[PDB]
Amino acid sequence: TRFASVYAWNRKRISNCVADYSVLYNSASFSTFKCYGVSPTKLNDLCFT
Amino acid sequence: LSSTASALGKLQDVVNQNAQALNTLVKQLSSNFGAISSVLNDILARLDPP
Repeated sequence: TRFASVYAWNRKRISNCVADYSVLYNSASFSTFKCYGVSPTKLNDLCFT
Repeated sequence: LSSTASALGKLQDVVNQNAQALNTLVKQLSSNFGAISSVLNDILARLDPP
């Protein structure tokens, strides 16, 4: 509902999740989904500490 | 021959040189030469084909 200002960018730690990246990525609302060192379709075939 | 150390230094040198070259060769396999990662499985699981 309300993101933090640019200069004071908030952070949140994500842990023990199951990340359904593919269902998020294929959504139409994201105007851009650039990724670096990783590809979006592969994201489910991965797991990051 | 029994007592003196390094009596066979030349054969030892040959073996050491060969083993050292192989050890370097396998070690180089760990370096990524600027790539994203040094494991092909990691790259293939992480990145799209192109």
